[PDB]
Amino acid sequence: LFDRGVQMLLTTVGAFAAFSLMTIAVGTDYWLYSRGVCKTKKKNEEVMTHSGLWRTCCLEGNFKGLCKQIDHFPEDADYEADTAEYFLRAVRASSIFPILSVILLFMGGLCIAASEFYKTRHNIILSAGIFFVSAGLSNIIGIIVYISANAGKNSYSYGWSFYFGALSFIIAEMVGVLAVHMFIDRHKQLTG
Amino acid sequence: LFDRGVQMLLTTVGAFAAFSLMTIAVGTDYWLYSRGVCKTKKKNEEVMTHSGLWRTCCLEGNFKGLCKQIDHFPEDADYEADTAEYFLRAVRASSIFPILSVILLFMGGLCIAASEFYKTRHNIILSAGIFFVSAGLSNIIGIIVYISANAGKNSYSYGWSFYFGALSFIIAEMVGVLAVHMFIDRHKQLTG
Amino acid sequence: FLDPLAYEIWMCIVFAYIGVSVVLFLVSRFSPYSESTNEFGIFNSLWFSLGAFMQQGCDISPRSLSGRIVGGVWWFFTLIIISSYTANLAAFLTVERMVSPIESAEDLSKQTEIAYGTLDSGSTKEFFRRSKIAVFDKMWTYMRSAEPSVFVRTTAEGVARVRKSKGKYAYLLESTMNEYIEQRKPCDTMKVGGNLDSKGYGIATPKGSSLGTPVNLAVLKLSEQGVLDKLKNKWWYDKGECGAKDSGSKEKTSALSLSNVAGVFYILVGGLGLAMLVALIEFCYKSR
Amino acid sequence: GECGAKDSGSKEKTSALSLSNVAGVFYILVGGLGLAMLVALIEFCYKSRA
Amino acid sequence: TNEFGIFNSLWFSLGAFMQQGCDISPRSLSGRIVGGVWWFFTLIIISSYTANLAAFLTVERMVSPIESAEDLSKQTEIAYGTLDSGSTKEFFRRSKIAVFD
Amino acid sequence: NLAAFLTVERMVSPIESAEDLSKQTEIAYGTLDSGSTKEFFRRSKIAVFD
Ligand SMILES: NS(=O)(=O)c1cc2c(cc1Cl)N[C@H]([C@H]1C[C@H]3C=C[C@@H]1C3)NS2(=O)=O
Repeated sequence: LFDRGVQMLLTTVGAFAAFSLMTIAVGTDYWLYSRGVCKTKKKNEEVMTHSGLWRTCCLEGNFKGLCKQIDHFPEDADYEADTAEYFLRAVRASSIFPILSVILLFMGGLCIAASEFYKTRHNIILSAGIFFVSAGLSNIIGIIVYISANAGKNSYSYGWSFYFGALSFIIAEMVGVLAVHMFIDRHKQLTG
Repeated sequence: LFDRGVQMLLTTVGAFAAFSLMTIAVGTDYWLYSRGVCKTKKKNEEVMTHSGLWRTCCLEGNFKGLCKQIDHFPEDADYEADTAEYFLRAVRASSIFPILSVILLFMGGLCIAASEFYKTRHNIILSAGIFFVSAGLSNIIGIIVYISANAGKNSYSYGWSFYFGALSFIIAEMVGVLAVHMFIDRHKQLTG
Repeated sequence: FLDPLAYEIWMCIVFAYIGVSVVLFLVSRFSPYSESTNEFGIFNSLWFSLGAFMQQGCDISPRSLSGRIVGGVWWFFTLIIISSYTANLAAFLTVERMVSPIESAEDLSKQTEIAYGTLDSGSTKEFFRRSKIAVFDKMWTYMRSAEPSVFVRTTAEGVARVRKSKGKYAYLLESTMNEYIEQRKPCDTMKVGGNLDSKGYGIATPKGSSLGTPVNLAVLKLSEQGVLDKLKNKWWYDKGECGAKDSGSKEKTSALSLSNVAGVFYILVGGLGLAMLVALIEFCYKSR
Repeated sequence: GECGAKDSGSKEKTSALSLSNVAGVFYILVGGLGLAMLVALIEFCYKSRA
Repeated sequence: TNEFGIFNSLWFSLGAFMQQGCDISPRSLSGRIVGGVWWFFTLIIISSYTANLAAFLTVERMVSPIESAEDLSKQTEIAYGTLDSGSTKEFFRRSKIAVFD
Repeated sequence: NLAAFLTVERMVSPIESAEDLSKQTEIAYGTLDSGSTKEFFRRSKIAVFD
């Protein structure tokens, strides 16, 4: 690895980049490009359907920009007997995991700045590292519950905000390994 | 291996033997037994055919030895939009990897002279080993692109000139190994 | 060779591989107090978890708490993932995927390279001569202006013109003609899509001919007796003496040809070129 | 046609594997990784007694 | 400090193909590129073989030309006939079973 | 056994053609009264239909 200084710049810019991409992915109107209807009851037309995480929109139909909250309302009696499928539905309706990836990556992406205030304490970096890792784990479960709920093909492709999400995972854990490298210096100074 | 000095002769005679088999394989009129025609339309139904790399030829027909250089034909019902087939067409209508192997094996046969003439002016002897091995990889892919075209069931039978490609492949890589056996000691003569 | 698993599966596999590798690097090398007690540096964990995914012996093993659980559950994962993948690998190779260029019967009305037209002096022309459905109007407008005259004198001439033009000419004909001719040797033609309308044949007479009513009553009695279907079977479906009915009942032999697998050898030879280059750059880096 | 799924119940044995039906293997994997991080932190907190 | 001379490379690269482990992993960075490339190539090849063999190893029986005269009564590609002056020919000469007629 | 299940992820589908249905007491079948379908079974003499 290169100098111990730029590692801090690289770690903080990595945390910034992953956090920006994940929050954008959470906030973006769209995640995939598809076909269907953005709002009915339009029960006699079809519209290229442009759906994000918590919001959805549609375009290239008779109207454009009729954006709306995501279509992930409850099912036919929610099938609490199929409790594992309701669990999937509820977890993707109470969409904790992507905003939890935001929240964890937020806290880690700021906590790493206290590597240079109250410096060398080397436990503040460990808590950042753990959250850097847990943010990617929280991203991966988030991705899978999205697609599992999608599959709860119809000519659709994932889009830029989705590749940003995956790119946020890639970078957040690169920061995680870089944080551990900085840890295994600063702590071995105490252990020898 | 022992016999430190004549390993140079052994590897260079190996290189020329491989180069001879390779150039004969690339130069040979025949490569496999097949059903076909001496000239690309015997033209009524078939003549027993001994199709080559850049040619096709024939035996025991109404004329013999009337070999012809092989070309490409207009496909039908498209199915070329699967442009990996067109990629295969280009990689088949030009015998690029086999002829590159010839040039790489020849380039090795030149570079190996730098073992003794102007000896070990830097690790240049290593490059010859890479050229021998690079000719090797060129044969395996050149074979597999060839078969992945001409197998389109196959029912054919392969000819000795094809086995000269396989054998010159083997010899080129074993010359590669023996060129490393040269390099590993010519390095210690270059560097102690 | 990657067809049996959805591309989102291959994506999540790559990310789960990453998310195991980095967690073993975190849980090992964790200063287990000099501290050198774990060999699982990041490049080693990234190698281990690949080998575990590929069920290939790996010299290094965690032996720690909480890293040995990461191992245990990455094994449990990968056993079931390749158990499933392997099961469908060979199956997804001999598929011969269909490449039909048109499906909707409307894709013809978007282009000027697949020519099409209709029989001259027949209902296959009168329907476009009448039908004000704007897609059919634009079709008819093309068919009445594209040189050379896209019409043909007979259905047999259209069936010829398809072969005269490699299917870059589409012939239009009534369904009962198509689903017959498709079934006749050599069966080189084929149907696409649905049907543009639902017309039918009728027995015709001069107006007011005395046959009109007894002929109607006969046609109805022949339908109520179930004769017209068996007469249809006698000439369309029984006489499927050819590759369409045959392929509807008969299938290929087994074994596995090289083109099913050639992609693995290509990415292999590429990988070895890459390996050689990625070590030669490092060697020449140390050389200067 | 506001109800029909249009599923005939076909039989083609080249249907790609659904990620949803695999998914629970990933849910187990992630639960394992999380429990492992927990056990690693609590074992480090114990070892920090010595 | 590096075991992969030719006769060790040539043994690792076989014990990896046969899915029976190996004496040691390669430690060179590129040695791990060629290791992962080989482990993938083998996982493909000896998954395709082991899946395809499971089709062969069930039973051999022959579908034969179509019986029951189902397709014989419908295509010219299999000819058939009967004994002249025989009861079988007379049976076809008289039967009103539609396939037989 | 998993490789047997993953041969296809589809339902078995039910008995059809009314063959076994017209050859079992276990499942009854019937038709619309005063209907053209009942009249068709009345007067059409295809052997399975009679
Ligand atoms: N395509 S469909 O089922 O809706 C349909 C089916 C039929 C239609 C019209 C339509 Cl739109 N008319 C035909 C009749 C019309 C004329 C032409 C054939 C007959 C006389 N009977 S049909 O063949 O039963």
